[PDB]
Amino acid sequence: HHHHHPMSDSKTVNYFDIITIKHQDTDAFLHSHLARYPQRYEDGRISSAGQQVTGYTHPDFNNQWEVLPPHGSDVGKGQAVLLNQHIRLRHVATDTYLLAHDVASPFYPTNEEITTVTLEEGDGELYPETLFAFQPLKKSDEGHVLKSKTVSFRLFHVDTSVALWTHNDELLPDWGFQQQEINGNKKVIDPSNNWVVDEIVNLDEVRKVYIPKVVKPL
Repeated sequence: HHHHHPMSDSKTVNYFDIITIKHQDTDAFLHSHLARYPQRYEDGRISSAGQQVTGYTHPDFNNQWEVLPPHGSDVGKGQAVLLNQHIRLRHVATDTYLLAHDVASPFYPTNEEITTVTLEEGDGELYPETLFAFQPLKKSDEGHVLKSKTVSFRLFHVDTSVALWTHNDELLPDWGFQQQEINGNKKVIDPSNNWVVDEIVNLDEVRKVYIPKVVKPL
């Protein structure tokens, strides 16, 4: 009666899941690592000198992010993430929160830098800047369940109203290990701002078992 989902099947994404997030047009994962942005770029613009966030096209521990609810929520396990709810993303390998802010990005002076911040900063003065949403492409899908692989979204920053974006026409220089740049795109409706959740790394037994649906005969 019971079957086990293959890796490639969709599952509901719940709060406290550890997920990877894949960009539709480039197949890159949202990635972070210890390296920091250069203090000053070649054109003289200054960065935040914060932790880099990049796009990386191979499986890696540094692609893993824990999905968290906002402060003051009373959420336990088994609670699905819904489209357009405010969420936070904690980078598992470094224990830092995803953050965007109105600082010019590495290659695009008019797009925003994406970084991560410490727990103390992110749960204190910088909290509002750690809020994102899995924004549905159509507004009527607000409140629908987020599922892996099959549900498109924009990774939307609440405080500055940008959508996280990446590209593979040109890559970061050696300081960014020739990974894809990530930045916050002010042109929210560009279809190149579309992502999915690729994997739920800490999937529980409740969600690995399913009963196959029956195809109706013609």
